[PDB]
Amino acid sequence: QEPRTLPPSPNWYCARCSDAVPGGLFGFAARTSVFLVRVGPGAGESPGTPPFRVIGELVGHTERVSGFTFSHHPGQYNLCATSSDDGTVKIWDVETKTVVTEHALHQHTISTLHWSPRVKDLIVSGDEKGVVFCYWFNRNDSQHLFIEPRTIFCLTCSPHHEDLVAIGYKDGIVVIIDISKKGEVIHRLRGHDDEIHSIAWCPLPGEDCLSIGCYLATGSKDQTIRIWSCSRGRGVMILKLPFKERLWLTLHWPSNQPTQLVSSCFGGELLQWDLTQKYTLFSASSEGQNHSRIVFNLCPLQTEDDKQLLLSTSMDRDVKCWDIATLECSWTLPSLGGFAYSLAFSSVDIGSLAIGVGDGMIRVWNTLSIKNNYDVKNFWQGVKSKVTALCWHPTKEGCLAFGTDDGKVGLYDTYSNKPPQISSTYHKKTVYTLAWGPPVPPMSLPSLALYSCGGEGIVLQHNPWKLSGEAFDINKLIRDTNSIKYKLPVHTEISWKADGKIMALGNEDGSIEIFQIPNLKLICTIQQHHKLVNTISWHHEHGSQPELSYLMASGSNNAVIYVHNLKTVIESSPESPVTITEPYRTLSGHTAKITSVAWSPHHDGRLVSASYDGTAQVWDALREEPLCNFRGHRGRLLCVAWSPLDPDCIYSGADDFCVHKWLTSMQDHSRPPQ
RNA sequence: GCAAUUUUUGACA
Repeated sequence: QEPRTLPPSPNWYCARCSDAVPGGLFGFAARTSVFLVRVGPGAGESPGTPPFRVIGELVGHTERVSGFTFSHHPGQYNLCATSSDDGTVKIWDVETKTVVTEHALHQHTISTLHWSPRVKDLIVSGDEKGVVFCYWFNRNDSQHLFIEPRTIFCLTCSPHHEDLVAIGYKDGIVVIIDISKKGEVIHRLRGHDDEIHSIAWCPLPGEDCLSIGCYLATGSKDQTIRIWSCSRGRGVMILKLPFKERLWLTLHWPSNQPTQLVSSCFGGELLQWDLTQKYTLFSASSEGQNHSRIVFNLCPLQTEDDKQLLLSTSMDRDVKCWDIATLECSWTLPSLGGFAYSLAFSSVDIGSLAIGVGDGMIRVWNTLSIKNNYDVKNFWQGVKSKVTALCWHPTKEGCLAFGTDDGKVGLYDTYSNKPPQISSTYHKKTVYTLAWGPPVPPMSLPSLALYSCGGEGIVLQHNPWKLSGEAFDINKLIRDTNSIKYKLPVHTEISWKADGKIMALGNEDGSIEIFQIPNLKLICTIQQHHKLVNTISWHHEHGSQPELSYLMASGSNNAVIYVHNLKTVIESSPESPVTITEPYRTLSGHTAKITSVAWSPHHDGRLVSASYDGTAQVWDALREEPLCNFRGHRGRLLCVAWSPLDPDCIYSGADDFCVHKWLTSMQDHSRPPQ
């Protein structure tokens, strides 16, 4: 099949931090980057599914990207410009994703910028003190214009007149300045009394094309849209938004229908206004396709097959694409508002992928959905903290355990409209891991108990049918059974052998302990890692030889991954615990902490590892062979999960707020960077 | 959708 990305959420409260060029390509500022989305036939997506894909990222700003604008000049649609709280304006080439050139002319926080629609190399930027810079990127010239001591919110160069720029301020002031006359103010458009969010020029020049020079429209926090006459410097029309509610009021003035005007509205609803008169709501016949929070940016995009689309960004973290002909939602791209901490596929709902995210919502992605490549449901009730751990029930459909950074353990019925059940017992620290296993005493004295491991070092056994009851610290059983007097290690990982007969605990000191049912008799201690154990995974039971099921891979804060073979020690069932000090296999190549390892269900002994070194490595573990290295994340990987359907496909999540679905066969590098 | 949120996580172990 083919790669796919859930990207970070578009940035909020910026008058222009997204834009699109024909064909086409959509770009949106998110965090300190711009993410690029191919839209239309060029996307190369599965037939019958929405034609778009996230394809690249502009990396280099060191603080929030506040502004983004493409060059709309034929022959240079690949050029674009950004502004950032790092104080720079960068010019980029999207083909190579590199900085062409840049400036640091602004002495105050940049508000926005706009590529001249008329002058091929002109980018105009404005800051929160009211200073405007003109920048001609080819001659490397610039001009400083300090118009008014006033906080710029938005700026839009005229599409008709190369010298005229409209500027909108936090206090509701709107001016038109002439950049050839040292930024002289040509018009003061008085009327708004609160933030200007958007300025759109009429796409036709002249003032003989409207039922009541050039016309322009301004949208404001004051809940009105004003249309102005650029000859008489006065208002000619006021539109009042229909029903302190949130509002970002942005505009798009369609070229093919200049008597119409598109705006955002309360709640992120989109409206098409008839200027010859009043408004039509987008997606009126299924209102639920609308955004559910304020919309910030609207960007038209005409595909190479001449479909006229409109992309919208929103506080609700969805990017939506609208068919302007029908006012219907063509597709929705979901996005992530924090680290992708955890990934888990359900064994009983094929392709159902749960994602634990730092923004306090669980995503469930129906990855195999035929209608939609990003069929994602969001669960927030009872979550409300970073989701650091997940584990689907092994047999119960829709039953999902989750754990949070604040120590909470919960149980979701994802097929339902119900809030989750919360365990009355919390960990003191982050929930690292959840696993289902057979109950142990006193609980065993439900087919499966829920086990949770917290950062404080305790593993708890929860009864999924009595979560408001007490959870049990398994150390009490471990001590009893094994006659342990000493100070218990701090547990940092738990992993059940597939047969439910053997539990492995990883510890902060690097040790791995092997315990047997029914009473957790200690049969083995593995002393191989020298640092905290993050991840343990037992090989599946459906490989070509029974021996494979005794294989256990593990990763610590050191870079070297080990495989151990527990067949001898388990089958011997010793009456006093053995120590293993030698690995069955060693997998060297990463250069930082290993956060997660997972065996392919499709192969004998094929492992993928996620690392702080910013890569996922695929190994033929039994031959200690590095196969391929995925380098698509820009940050520390936190989780990895094999596709349950495709031997070639792996999903990974990182602290770059991204989930990538990628193919082992498409990777150029065989090993991690050295 | 029917919540909240001007959000966007120093590093070790």
